[PDB]
Amino acid sequence: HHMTLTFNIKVIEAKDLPKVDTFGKVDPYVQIQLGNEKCKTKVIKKSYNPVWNETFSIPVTNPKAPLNITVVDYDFIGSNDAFAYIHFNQQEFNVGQVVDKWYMLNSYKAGRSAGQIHLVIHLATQNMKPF
Repeated sequence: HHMTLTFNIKVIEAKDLPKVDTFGKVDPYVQIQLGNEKCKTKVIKKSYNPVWNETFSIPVTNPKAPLNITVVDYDFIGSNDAFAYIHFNQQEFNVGQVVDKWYMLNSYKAGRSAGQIHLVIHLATQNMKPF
């Protein structure tokens, strides 16, 4: 009872993030959004080279929606502030093709490098073994 297509995504780590987003050292997590489906990694405390090494299975319930990956600064008092992103069209991936690569992140604050993120992405069917 898997979805017809599933994005299997490994969020491995991000390199050279901003160490401060406005004020304080960032406590980053990654949010993955595909339409109204959203899931997130754990928060890594005070790291600009956070390693999550977390694997997701995201069923494709909306074939129109982009795949959005956002890096967010967790704050336990106030608001969590987004500071880096990358967007993919579903058509950028082929079924059965594990894509393992480093992507340049886009910064929410222009004038600031956002670093890079290591993702493994595998669009698969039901009963195709992830990765």
